[PDB]
Amino acid sequence: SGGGKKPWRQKGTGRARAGTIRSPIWRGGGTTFAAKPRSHEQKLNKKMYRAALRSILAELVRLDRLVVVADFAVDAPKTKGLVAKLDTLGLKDVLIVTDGVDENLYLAARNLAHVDVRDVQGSDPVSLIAYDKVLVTVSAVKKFEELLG
Amino acid sequence: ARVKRGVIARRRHKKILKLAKGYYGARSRVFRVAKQAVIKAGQYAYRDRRQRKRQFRALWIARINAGARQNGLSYSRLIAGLKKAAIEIDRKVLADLAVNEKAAFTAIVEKAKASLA
RNA sequence: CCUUGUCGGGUAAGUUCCGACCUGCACGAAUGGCGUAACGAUGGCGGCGCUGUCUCCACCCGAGACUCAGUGAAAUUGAAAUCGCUGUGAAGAUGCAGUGUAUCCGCGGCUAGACGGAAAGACCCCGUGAACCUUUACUGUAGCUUUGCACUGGACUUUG
RNA sequence: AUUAAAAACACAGCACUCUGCAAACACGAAAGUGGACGUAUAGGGUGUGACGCCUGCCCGGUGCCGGAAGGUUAAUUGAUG
RNA sequence: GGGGCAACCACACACCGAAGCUGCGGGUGUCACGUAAGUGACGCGGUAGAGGAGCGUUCUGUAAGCCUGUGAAGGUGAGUUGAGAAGCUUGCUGGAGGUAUCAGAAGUGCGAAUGCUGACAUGAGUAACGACAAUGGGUGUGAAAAACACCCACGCCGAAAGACCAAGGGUUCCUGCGCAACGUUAAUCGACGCAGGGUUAGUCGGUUCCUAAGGCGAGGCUGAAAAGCGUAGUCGA
RNA sequence: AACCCACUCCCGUUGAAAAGGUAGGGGAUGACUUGUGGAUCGGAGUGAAAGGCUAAUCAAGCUCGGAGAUAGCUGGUUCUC
RNA sequence: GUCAAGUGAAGAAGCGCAUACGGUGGAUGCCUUGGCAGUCAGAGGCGAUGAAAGACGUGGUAGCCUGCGAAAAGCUUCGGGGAGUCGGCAAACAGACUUUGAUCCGGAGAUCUCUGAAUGGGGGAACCCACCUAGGAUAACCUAGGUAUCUUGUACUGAAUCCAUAGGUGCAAGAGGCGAACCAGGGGAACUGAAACAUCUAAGUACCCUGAGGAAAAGAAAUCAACCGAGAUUCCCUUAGUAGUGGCGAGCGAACGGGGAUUAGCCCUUAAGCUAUUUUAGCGGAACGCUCUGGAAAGUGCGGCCAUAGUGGGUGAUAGCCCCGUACGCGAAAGGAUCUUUGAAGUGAAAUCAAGUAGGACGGAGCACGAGAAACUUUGUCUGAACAUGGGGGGACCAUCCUCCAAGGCUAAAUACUACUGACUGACCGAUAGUGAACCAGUACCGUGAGGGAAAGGCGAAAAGAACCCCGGAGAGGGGAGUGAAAUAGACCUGAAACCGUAUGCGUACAAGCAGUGGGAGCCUACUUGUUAGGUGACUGCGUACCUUUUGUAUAAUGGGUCAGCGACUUAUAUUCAGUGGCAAGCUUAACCGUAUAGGGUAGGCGUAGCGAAAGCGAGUCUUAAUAGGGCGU
Repeated sequence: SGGGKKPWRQKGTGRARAGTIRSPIWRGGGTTFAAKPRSHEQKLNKKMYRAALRSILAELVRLDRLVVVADFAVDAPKTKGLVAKLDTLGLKDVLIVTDGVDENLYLAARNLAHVDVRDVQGSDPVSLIAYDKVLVTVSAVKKFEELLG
Repeated sequence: ARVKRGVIARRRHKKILKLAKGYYGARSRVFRVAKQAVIKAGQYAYRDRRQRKRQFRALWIARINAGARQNGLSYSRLIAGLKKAAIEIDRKVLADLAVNEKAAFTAIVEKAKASLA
C-alpha cells in the first residue's frame, strides 16, 4: 500500500540513496521474491505407476503382511459387529482391500480408530506400505491380473 | 515456512565471545571487534609453534657455551670434540647437565679434550 | 597587442588622472556620430577641514568568558596502553627500523598536525547519458497560400 | 523575494512599415470575445532614446515589393504502343 | 642499523643458520596391491573459477507413536566428544509443551550495502538558559520563598510596553480543589490538570431590500464524448 | 516624521531569526503605498526583461498513474571440509 | 651496644581482568479476538415510495464506540423458546416477569428531524426566505398536501399573417445518482527494445469518456473446401512458432485439417406484424469408575462401555464417555427466490423482400499482411448498376467448373468477473510477520489543497487488585503484614545483548606503539592438598586491524558509533546436455470425461532413411554432356 515518491532527494542530504518507502531493505516494505500460488504435480507414467504397484505387492507377500480370505461380509451397519469379526482373524489396524464396498461395510469403520476400507482402484502406493497388515479377498486377487497383469 | 534466525545466530555469537575473554576493554565484549581479535590470536598461535622451537634451541646453546668456557673450551670446539668421537647427545640434555649435574658435565668435557678437537 | 608609446601639468618621487600627438593590430555616423546646463546611495583622480585610520597603543565603563548552586544540547566516533628525530614505504608515519628523551592525573590559553568536521567535486575527462536553446543539420508538421471536384444557376458573347 | 541596484530595463521625443472596418493582429477544434461601442491627427509591429549641430557612399549576397514575355512545374485527363 | 674498532687481500678448518631434508607420531587424494583400501602400493601452497562430500534451522510424512508437571520450550553456567560445520550429559531460572530415526518441502544460515526500525553510549555534567526598561527590604502563607500575595521605596514605556473596532482563534475568561507531567531553574503561582459557573438587543453589527467587478445560467447557438460561450433571469460588498 | 524600500560597516552563521538586529541611508501628492473581493496556469501563464516569479520547490511546478522506466556504471552478496 | 656501604616489603588519587549479585532495556520462547489465498455454493445490484455517504440528537448520572430518529439502545403484530434482564470501553442507584411473548433470535408493518441526484428559489452541505390549496387558530399562527428541468404523449391555447405552424399553459408516464471487477463502442500516449535512431516495436497497452447486462457481444451461409465434401456462433487442446509478413532488421505471426465442451433455430419494431421446490429460527442427539502424585487430574494405575457421530472446540495440566457440539429428520404464522399452470403484456414461438445499394476513382483504416503481382471487408470526398433467364465468391488477371442469395429483423447453452455473502480447507502468517490497521486506523500527525500516512498485543485457575501498622508534604516511594501453587506473578508470562553500577580477589605512580601470542616469577581460593584445577600476569622474544577496489595499501584511498531484530540467484512456460529409472523398432498422450491422485482419451509429437533450391528419385542421390570424378548418406 503506497510508496511512490522519493523521500529525500538524490544528493545533498547525508542519508543513503533511497527511492521508495516500500522496499525489501526497509521496514514493512515487501518480500523480494514473493510466492504466488502454483501447482505441485509429477506425471510419472502409466506403465511406471504399475511397476511400482507390482513391486510393493511382491515384498508384501515375502514379509507375510498379506492375509487373503474367502469373503469379508458384514451384515448390519453397526461398528461393534465389525470389531468382533476382525477378532476372528486376529487383526487390528487393517487396510481392507475389496471390490464390493457396500454400504453395510462403508458405514462401519468410519469411526474405527485404525481400520480403513477401500476399493481396489482406490488403493494407492502409500496405504499399501502404511497400514501394517493388508486384508484382501479372493475377488481382489483376480482383478490385479486385469489391472497389472 | 518462514524461518526466523534469532536463536541460531545467538549460539554462534556466544561461541566467539567465550574464546575472546580476558581481553582489554572493547575487544572482549562487543562482537564486531572481538571477531578480529580471535582470528589474529589464532595466526599468532600458529606462527609461535615454530618459533617456540627456535627460542629454546638458542637457549640451550648459550648455556653450553657458558658452562664449557669455565672448563677450558668454546662451544664450537666442543661440538667438534664430541663428533670426532661418537657421543650423540642432544642440546636439551647437555643444558640440563650444565646446571644440575655439573660433575658429569666435566667428565664429558675432558673426553672432548682427549678427542683433541 | 607591442606599452609604464612619446610630450607637457600636478607630487620630494605618479604603471592611475588631466591636456595634446596620431604611427586607428581592432573608432565611425539612427546595433546612431560628436557636444551638453541640471540631476545620480554611479566609475576614476586632486585639495581644505578633520580625526586612535596610523607611528604605538595606554586607561576607564557595561554585557559575556572564569568560580558556586539548578537544568542540561550538538556535529563527530574501526579500536586504543594516542612522544621527538633520521631513514624506509602506493612515493609527506603517534603505531615499521635504528636511536634519543618522559613519574601518574587535571584546569585556563593558543591553533602547528591528526592529508581536522560538513557536502558520493562544480574545474577536467568519460557515458553509442538528460535537459533546454540556435540555425542554412535531417525528417516532418501548425498556420498561410495556388489550383481541381462538391455546395452551384441562365442570358448573350469571343475562342479551341 | 534570500551574495549583483548598475553604465542594465523604462521613458518623453524620432523614423520606418503594415491596417478602409465583418480591419491588420491575438486567444480560441468551433461559436464567439479583445481590439473598440474606437474609424488612418486612429490602431498593431520593429529599431533609436530629452536638447543642440548632423546622419556619407554600396542594390552584388539574403529578404520584401513590382512585372509578365519566355522557360521548367502538382494532382486531374489517358491519345498511342 | 647503533656502541665501538672487530677494515682489505690470499687461505684453512670448525660452528651457527628456514615452515628446506631426516627422525618419530597422526590424516587424507591417487593408483595398484595382497581381493581396486583385507592391505598395500606414491602425493597435498593457492585468487578467478570447475569438480566431490557434509552440518544445522523451520514445516510435512513415519505421529492417536515416543518423551514431560518427579517438570517441556527457552535463558544461563560447567564438563566432555569429533578434521570442521556441530553434537552430548548435567547445576540453577523457567512453568507447558517437545520430536529417535529416515525421507520430502524450502521466505534455509549476515559484520560491512554513507542498509532499515527500536535501545543505549562518546562528545559532556561541557556550551547555552532568548535583547544590557535595574531592583532592595518587610509581612504573610507553606513540608519547603530570589520568582507567590500585600506593604513601603526605587526604576521603565506614555503617537505605546495604554485603550478600542475588523479579521483570525475557539473557552485560553471567573471561582473552589490540586503541583506527577509543562514552564528552558524552584514553585504554595499559572494561558497547566479535575469540578462548577459565565455571554440577555425594534435602534450596535448580521440576516431581510438594491447593486460593482465577477460567477452560474433556462431556452439558444457550438462541439468526437466530456463540454465551451451566452440572452431572460438570480446570486455576489 | 508615520509609511513603503534595502546603499554601507560591524555583530550573528549549532543564529533570538531556513535572510534579522543596532547605527547610519533613498522616496515621501504620486509612473504613489495599501485593506477587502475577484480574473489569468504547466511547453501554460504573467513579466519597466533578471530566465525573474507561479505556496520556504522553477532553462518549464506539485501529486497520483504508465512503472519493480533504463543504467556496458558504483556499493553489497550470509554455514564447513 | 656505635657509623659506613649494599639491598628494597608494605602504601592506589584512581584505573585493568575474572567472578558474584543487581538496574536499564525489550529480544528469544510459547500463545492468539486478526489477516492471507483457495475449493464448493449462493446473488449479481441500490435510488424520486428519496439511495451510497454523513451532520446533529437520543441512556437515571459522564466522554467515546454500537444501535436508532422528536413515536429516538425503541412501538405494534404474527412465529421460534424459556428464567433471568437493563448494548460495548466500566460502579453504585432505581425497578420490570416466572414458569411464559420479559430480555433474546427470524418475518411483516408504523414513525423516519436537517444535509446529500436533492428536485419550491437561493446558498459557504448539515443554513436562510417562501408561496398555493383545503381546512383550523385572538392584531403573532398551525395542520394537511402540493410547487425542479428534460423527454415522450395529451388536452386547451394561438405570433408577425388570411388561414396555421412556431410559441405558451394544463395533465399522464418515464429518466437523472451511486457501486470493486467483468463486456461492447468513442478518443488514444510515452519511456523502453532495435546495444545510436527517424520506418517498426512498446501497443490499440496505460489512462480518459459513453452505454448496457447479470453476463455481454457474436450467430442460422451472397460461408469453407476441390471435383471429394463439410453446414450457425462462442470456448479449451493441437496443427505451428510452420506458410507468410518484416530498415527481410528487432520482431510480429495465420489458416486448412483433426480432438473436445455445449445441442434449438427461426423470421418482419419495418411492403402487410406476433417484436412445483428451496430459503431466511430452531429442536432431539449415544457412552466412566475407583487409585496415586499435585494448588488443581483430562495424566500414573486398574477395569468397563458407546459408535451411521474417534484427531473438533474448553473445562484450574494431556478427556470418544464433564460441558457445548458432531450423523438424520421435522420444517415455517409469514415473506423471498427458483421450476411449474396463469393472468395480461413484453420472454415471443411467429411472412415476403431490399437503390443512391453492389461496383468504380483518389485518401485512410481493419485483415498475421510496413504498395507490395495485392484478393477481401470497411467508409471521409466524388460517382454509379443486372432484376434472383440475374447476381458474388474460389488471394493480381482471364476463360471453364464448383458453391452460395447481399442491401430487414429475432434468439437459450457451453463463457468472463467478485465490492458482497455463507460453509470449508491449508507442508499459509504468528505481532519489525500477516491487511496501511489483532490495540477506538485511514485515526494521530504533515500539507492552502489533490494527497501522504504512523506507532501502539500477554497479571492469575479466579480480582482473591494488597484490611491493618511504621517513615513521608496531609504525598510520591518504601518496610512489614495478609491473598495466592508462586508477588524477583503487584497492576505486571519468560526476561537476553550493548550501557551503567556495588562488593570480593590479583596486577599497576622511571615507563614508549593494532594491546595479542611463546616462555614465565609470584600471589590467591579451592581439591588430599602442589603438575591434583581455577583466577590474575611483574619480566621478556616475535608482532604496522578487517572489508572493497586494484599492477601495489599499515596506508594520509573507500566504508563502518556499538547492540538486538529483519536484509539479496526465485518462479512459470518452452528446450539442450549429464546422473539415475520405465517400457523398447517402438515410446508417450494434451484438453476433456470419470464413484475424481485410479481408469479412459493415441488427435498430435519424437523416432525407424537419405540426397536435392525444387519437381522428383530412393540405400543411394545431387552437379554434370556424365555412366568419369567429387559432396552428403548408409
